[PDB]
Amino acid sequence: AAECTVPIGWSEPVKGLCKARFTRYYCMGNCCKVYEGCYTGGYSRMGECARNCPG
Repeated sequence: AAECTVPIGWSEPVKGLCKARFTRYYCMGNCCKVYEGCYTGGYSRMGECARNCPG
């Protein structure tokens, strides 16, 4: 398993209570982590997150 672990001092995104499902990609220090639900913040695409997250 190579996945993206939320680092020390970082938080999970806070899910909204909206009735929409979005897919968002958050830079968790050094890797991008994907969340689906009423999430905002982060990036809309994997490529955008990857280009803005240490590699």
